[PDB]
Amino acid sequence: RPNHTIYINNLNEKIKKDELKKSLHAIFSRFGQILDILVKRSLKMRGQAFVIFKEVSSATNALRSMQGFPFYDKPMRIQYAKTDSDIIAKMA
RNA sequence: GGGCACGCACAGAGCAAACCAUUCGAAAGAGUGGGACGCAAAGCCUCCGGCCUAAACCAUUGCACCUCGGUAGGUAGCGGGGUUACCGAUG
Ligand SMILES: Nc1nc2c(ncn2[C@@H]2O[C@@H]3COP(=O)(O)O[C@H]4[C@@H](O)[C@H](n5cnc6c(N)ncnc65)O[C@@H]4COP(=O)(O)O[C@H]3[C@H]2O)c(=O)[nH]1
Ligand SMILES: [Mg+2]
Repeated sequence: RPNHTIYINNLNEKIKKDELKKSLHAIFSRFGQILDILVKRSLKMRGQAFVIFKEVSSATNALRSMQGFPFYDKPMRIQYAKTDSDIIAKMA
């Protein structure tokens, strides 16, 4: 089920938080405007990220194009987030 | 680690449609060389089904109008099955 937020994993856990945020942005921006990028590095949130897109269409094109895309020597696995981000919920 | 499955990849490799040249073949087809349409077994095997050939050999003087003898050879890149094998996001 499509969503404003794409959930990304199989990411490289050795990339610092800010750098990962930046690059994630820098190549997910082409698909539309990015509300936020929530990244981290704790134990269960390790190696993974949420890119929050302003409208859904942008998240679908993103997932479609860069599924399996190898990123910092690892192939990104992209699904839709199961839940709306607090940002998006908060707008409504 | 092995062995079973799986193909959305990832990371190394492989094969080769059409066309042309050439060889084998009655033919359909096959080999070799060039060459890439695609292929997760498009590696290998006719056991089953399909489709293609049908010259020579044997049977057959037979009244059809849906087609219909044996025999033989093909297609594994038409399936099913059998058998060998790489990768790992996975039951
Ligand atoms: N090593 C491996 N990789 C696999 C396998 N199955 C799937 N994959 C991966 O999924 C890709 C696509 O599989 P496919 O069955 O749809 O298309 C395959 C298939 O159609 C074909 N192909 C490539 N190598 C092949 C081969 N050796 N045998 C048969 N088909 C092959 O081209 C695609 C393979 O490209 P690929 O190597 O970049 O990517 C595979 C590969 O990364 C597999 O059984 N082994
Ligand atoms: Mg060749």
